[PDB]
Amino acid sequence: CPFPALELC
Amino acid sequence: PDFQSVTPKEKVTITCSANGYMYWYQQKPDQSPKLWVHGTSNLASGVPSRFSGSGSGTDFTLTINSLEAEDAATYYCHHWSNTQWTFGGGTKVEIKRTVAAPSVFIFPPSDEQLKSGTASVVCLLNNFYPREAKVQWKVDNALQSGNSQESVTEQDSKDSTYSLSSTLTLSKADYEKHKVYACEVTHQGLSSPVTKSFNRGE
Amino acid sequence: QVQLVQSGAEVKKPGSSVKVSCKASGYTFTNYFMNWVRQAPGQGLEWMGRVDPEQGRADYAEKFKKRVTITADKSTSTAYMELSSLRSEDTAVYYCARRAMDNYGFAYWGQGTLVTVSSASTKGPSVFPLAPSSKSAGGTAALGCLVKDYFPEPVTVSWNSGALTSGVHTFPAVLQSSGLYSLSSVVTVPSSSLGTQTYICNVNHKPSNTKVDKKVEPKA
Repeated sequence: CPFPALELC
Repeated sequence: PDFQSVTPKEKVTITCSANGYMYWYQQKPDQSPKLWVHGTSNLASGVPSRFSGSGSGTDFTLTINSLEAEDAATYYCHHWSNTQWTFGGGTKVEIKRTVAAPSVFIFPPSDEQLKSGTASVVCLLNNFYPREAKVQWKVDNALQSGNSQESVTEQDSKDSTYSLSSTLTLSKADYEKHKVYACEVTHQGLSSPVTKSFNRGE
Repeated sequence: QVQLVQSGAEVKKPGSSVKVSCKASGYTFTNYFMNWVRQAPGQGLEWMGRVDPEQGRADYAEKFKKRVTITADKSTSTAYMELSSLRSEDTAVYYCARRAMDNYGFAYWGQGTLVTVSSASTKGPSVFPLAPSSKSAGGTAALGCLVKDYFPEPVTVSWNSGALTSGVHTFPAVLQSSGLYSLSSVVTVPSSSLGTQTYICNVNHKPSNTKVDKKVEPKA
């Protein structure tokens, strides 16, 4: 996943 | 790991360069990091209001207004770039105080140690500031290089000084070949270098 | 009451593997990534990777794309990091970390797991006096103990069974070329006490069950 937090994946 | 000395009640600004949101951490020895700043300028929970985060362009900063003793720590920045987190190198903030000269001591190897074929010769530099000091070993007035190791304490909680040990390691055979063992110390607080010495066997 | 509790320290030989655990409590385990962070002795923090406990998916930092396997067990709320083909430069404290509730910073950290990688074998120290100089007083004398050639860390040193604490400096251990550690502990005392007062350094190396009580006296 290319995002800093799981809620953005 | 950068090193910064700060007089209590003075101001320091730490810069972290990088190409959205910056985070900062405080860490003390033998502890886990604590989140300190989030979203570049928002203080984390329980963080004193004398800390402030900011950023513009590629330059992000952590400022400590009116530094207190408890602010002596290593600080890290942290950001998301591309597909991973990156931490910056730490900045270790220490307490600045008046210059204090080391008290210097030299110790010969024990008879107990010598009976098994090695000689450790020890030089102690006690309770000095700042941390920078130079130890030179001399054996019958020949400068030594490559056969010593040193260790330094953390800053004392009460007097903000450091201490340092230097150990010269020789074989017994080599130790027995020479008479005069000398530790020469240079430090900002010493007007000229201080030498402590002993004659082998005295 | 978010808590992250890691497994204990491990001393490892090169070529071995270690699997560190991180037990999570106080929140819904699947709601957040579990991150892993490395900190080599006296060096900076480094992000290694993370696992999505809902789907099992992991992401690895560029520097950690080999020999690192990060997983999670939903049923025990436990994340793991397996380090394979260990090397001396893998010596570090490893942390698990969870983000804040209301921001993406790492608010919650485990206590850390020390992994030491060395070819050295368990070995107890020798303890030698740093005898007070005959030229003392001024008024203050220094004395100590050299605790030499042990593995692994740590040793503990006290003076006079804990009664003497004032003026004590116990230095960080240095790693010797042999792969063994050495450490000095020193204390400053009144010169006038040297003919009268007994000074003993109490040394313990639990990994080898070595306990030494070394009396330190003026050399005659």
